[PDB]
Amino acid sequence: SDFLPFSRPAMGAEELAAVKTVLDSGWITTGPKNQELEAAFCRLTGNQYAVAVSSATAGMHIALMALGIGEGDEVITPSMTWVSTLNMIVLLGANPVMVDVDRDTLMVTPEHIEAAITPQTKAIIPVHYAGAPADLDAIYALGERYGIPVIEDAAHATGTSYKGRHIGARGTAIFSFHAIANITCAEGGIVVTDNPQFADKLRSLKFHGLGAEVLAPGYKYNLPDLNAAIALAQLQKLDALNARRAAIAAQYHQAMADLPFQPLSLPSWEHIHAWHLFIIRVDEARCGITRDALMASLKTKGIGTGLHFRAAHTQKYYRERFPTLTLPDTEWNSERICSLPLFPDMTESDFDRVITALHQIAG
Amino acid sequence: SDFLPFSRPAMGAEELAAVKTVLDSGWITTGPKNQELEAAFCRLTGNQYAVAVSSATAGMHIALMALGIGEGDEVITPSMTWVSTLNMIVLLGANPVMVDVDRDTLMVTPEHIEAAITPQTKAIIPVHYAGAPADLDAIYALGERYGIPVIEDAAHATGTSYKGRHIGARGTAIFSFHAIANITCAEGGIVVTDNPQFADKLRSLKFHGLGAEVLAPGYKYNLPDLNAAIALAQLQKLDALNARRAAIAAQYHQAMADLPFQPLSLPSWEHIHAWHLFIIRVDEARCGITRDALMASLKTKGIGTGLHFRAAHTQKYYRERFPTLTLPDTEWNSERICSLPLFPDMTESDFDRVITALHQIAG
Ligand SMILES: Cc1ncc(COP(=O)(O)O)c(CN[C@H]2CO[C@H](OP(=O)(O)OP(=O)(O)OC[C@H]3O[C@@H](n4ccc(=O)[nH]c4=O)[C@H](O)[C@@H]3O)[C@H](O)[C@H]2O)c1O
Ligand SMILES: Cc1ncc(COP(=O)(O)O)c(CN[C@H]2CO[C@H](OP(=O)(O)OP(=O)(O)OC[C@H]3O[C@@H](n4ccc(=O)[nH]c4=O)[C@H](O)[C@@H]3O)[C@H](O)[C@H]2O)c1O
Repeated sequence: SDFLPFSRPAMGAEELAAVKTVLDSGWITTGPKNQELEAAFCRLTGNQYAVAVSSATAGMHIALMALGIGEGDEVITPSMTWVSTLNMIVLLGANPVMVDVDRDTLMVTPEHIEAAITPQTKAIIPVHYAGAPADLDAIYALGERYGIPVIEDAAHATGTSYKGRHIGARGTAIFSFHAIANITCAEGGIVVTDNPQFADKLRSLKFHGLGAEVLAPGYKYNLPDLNAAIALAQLQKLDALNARRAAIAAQYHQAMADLPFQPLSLPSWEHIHAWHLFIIRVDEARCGITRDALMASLKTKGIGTGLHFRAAHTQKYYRERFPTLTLPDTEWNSERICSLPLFPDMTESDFDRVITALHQIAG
Repeated sequence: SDFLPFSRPAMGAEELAAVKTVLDSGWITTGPKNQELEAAFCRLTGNQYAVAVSSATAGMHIALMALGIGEGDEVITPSMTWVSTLNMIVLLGANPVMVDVDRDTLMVTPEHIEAAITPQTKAIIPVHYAGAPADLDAIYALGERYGIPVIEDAAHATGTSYKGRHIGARGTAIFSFHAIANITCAEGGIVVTDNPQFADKLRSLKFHGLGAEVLAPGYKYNLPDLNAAIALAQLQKLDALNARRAAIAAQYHQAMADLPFQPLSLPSWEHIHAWHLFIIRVDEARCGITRDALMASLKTKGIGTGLHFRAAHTQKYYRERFPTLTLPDTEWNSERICSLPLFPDMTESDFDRVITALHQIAG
């Protein structure tokens, strides 16, 4: 059979149609479809303002930039995340303060966050990992208590809910429209916020810092209507798309009961899982093989897998900048985690092909 | 009749088809179509390496970043240009050194460049204005003599030639795939260079600074294959598309002989005009009306126009940062220039509608 990648975008007739209307219109860059997408995300989350951007990385950049973060400022973040967050902190001239995460949910804890707080802390950046939400009640309380803004990394959390409310409903959250995200337009993102002054700054910084004329220099991070229209078509399918992911995640849960591999633990609080990823831990002790070996073997069997992620602080630049930094739970998982196939268009043929491969390598 | 904008993208069946193959493929982000586009631009220009990016602004950012430009460093650039170049210089922490341009070609002169050179100069950034090339022989000589890298702003110059050779054939040039550019994919750009070490740095800085792992923090500026495929379809039509622009520019030249308005002067050297814009000067003295009045009147007649550009140093942030800065030729034109309709799909009905409007407001 053909290669089974660990993810595929759910592109259909709606996506192609959306593009066609934009191309035929002549207005292919930022315009009406961007306004519609922003208005739509406000309706999805329950928030008041939304700013569409070229990527969630870009969203993180202008979000932190809008806060005036720079020299001498600290930003608390997990090491277990995508390198984008760490890079934007550094490139702004600020100091990344990496903290550890829960050993089984891979989510940053209020404990580890609070212990790292200093008068130089200008932001706390939690990650709604794999689609599951973090402990926002506790983390928000830390923010209001110490007076530190909270910028939520919701790159995995489109459709995620935390204690009855959508992620992005309150505060500030940054979603991703990357190829493998729940909804996609190849590359894109959106910042949702409740602060009108903050939103105006984002809107400015994403487009040359114009109002027109330059008021304060900004970057070019605007999302074309070409892509926005695709993200809109996807957003209409969101509940359906996530339902498929959820259904498949359930089937994984069953098969894993008779497998040595350890899926992530669900958060203890009320939530709705967007199921962007299905991560398993591969401990050589109880599995008989290393995670690297498993990924190489699955590949031989024509099955793709992901690595989300190898901790940022174990990568070259951050190894050399923070030699002393130790994060045991982060490091433990980082050496053992990998992402199994999970995408809306995945079939039972595809699913059973994975489990058959997993039993074959185990034993 | 309907509104006649001053530009429209030439979207056809090829563009829609290109998108469809990408969507159907499942690989919608950076991939094969990006490689093809880079290889194609190398074939167009005659250069050896090309790096596709999310925008020409983004290209300018990583280009200057790759040079190590930062605190204390100066960058010579015209004020008569798009605010993007000035913003990227500043946001890097470097100092923009704005210099004047030729009164009739709006191109930066070797004279003004050389006079502003100092041991802090780390880059010279000429602009191939409106599609016409700058005096590269002189400017390159300045670069090699003083040991200053030259980064060419070719946002208007896709298809432009200078003394028998394509723009981008040598050194470093940054092209734009913006909506109104000669070729477009809504938003996009590409850096073409002859330096292999330099190109590797760009390739890294446009994608998180990865090789993988982070070697040195970078931004997210990668172009999706979705858009790259559109840029490829356009690139195949380039000569045809520019021929239409050129043909229309010829018709403007005729009508302007019997009009008080002053088109830009052509460069004195051998060249091929890409004709991205057709700019005219509107001097209240010999025209009877101001440029602002003309644009407002043409709009009433359902005819759109452009302003490329109001000098960067007359915009708020740069007014306050450089109060003493005076650039007479830049300022003179900046108050009098505007861009008339010019796009491949423009008809004779559209053209004659402009000239009829121009004679009506003159007299
Ligand atoms: C010298 C130089 N250096 C760097 C850059 C930046 O490159 P980059 O942009 O790739 O990063 C540029 C690019 N600048 C261009 C891009 O940004 C600006 O363009 P813009 O914001 O759009 O607005 P306009 O000029 O006035 O054109 C808009 C019109 O156009 C019509 N229109 C507009 C959009 C659309 O989708 N369809 C359409 O018909 C439509 O008719 C619309 O009215 C500049 O004016 C343009 O000149 C540059 O000229
Ligand atoms: C917590 C957090 N914060 C911020 C961000 C950044 O957001 P932003 O990206 O919007 O700026 C992210 C996003 N990170 C994602 C984007 O970048 C990385 O993705 P990636 O570079 O692609 O590679 P992979 O993960 O391994 O997936 C690739 C696979 O996927 C398959 N594939 C790939 C492309 C495609 O077009 N089609 C396809 O089937 C195809 O099967 C391919 O093999 C991360 O791993 C992804 O997790 C994040 O997770």
